[PDB]
Amino acid sequence: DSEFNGIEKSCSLKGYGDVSCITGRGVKVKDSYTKLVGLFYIDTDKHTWQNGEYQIELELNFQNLMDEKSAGQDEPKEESNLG
Amino acid sequence: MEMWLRQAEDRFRFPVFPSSFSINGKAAVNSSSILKIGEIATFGGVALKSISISSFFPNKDYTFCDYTGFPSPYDCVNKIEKWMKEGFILRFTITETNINMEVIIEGFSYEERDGTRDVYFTLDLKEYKRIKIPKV
Repeated sequence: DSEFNGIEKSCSLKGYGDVSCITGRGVKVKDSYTKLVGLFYIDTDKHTWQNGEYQIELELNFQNLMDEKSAGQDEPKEESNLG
Repeated sequence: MEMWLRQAEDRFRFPVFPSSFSINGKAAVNSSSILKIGEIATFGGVALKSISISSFFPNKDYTFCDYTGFPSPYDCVNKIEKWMKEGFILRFTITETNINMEVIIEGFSYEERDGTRDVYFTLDLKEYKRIKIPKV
């Protein structure tokens, strides 16, 4: 079951961010038409400083759609009365 | 003032002195932009001078001509055209100024436009510099 491989979905993004967007971290991109958020993993990054402006270029790999509100709906498990 | 174009001992003097003459010179400047300070520039070298002449070759002995004994208009045209064709290195001088240098001909245009059979022309010249190859 490990050897199967499915369809690959990717994104190539250029925009403004901070120095925290580097290879090996997860990022979130919002879809404009449906207002849905998806989770991506960063595969390649590049930061440039020139002429007083700073831009980033990322190569993103799609993981899954972020669940509206909470997927498993984790609630803080507390007793009704503390004492 | 007089105007001469000479190729070794072969010399030609213009029969009608032009209404004006101008010399153009430029220098190259290299620009860079450094973060948070702005633009900077450095000297990069000087370019070659250029000069353009407009006048006519007369078909008769006028009162305002520089001298007497000049050739026919098309003789002058043929001589200058041959010089431009072979790419000769010539010497161009205007007396009573600081203009005395070696040049090469870039363009030559001539025309007739009235009932006098005079030939109007325009001549473009460019400064010439020889390259020095070092040896040991």
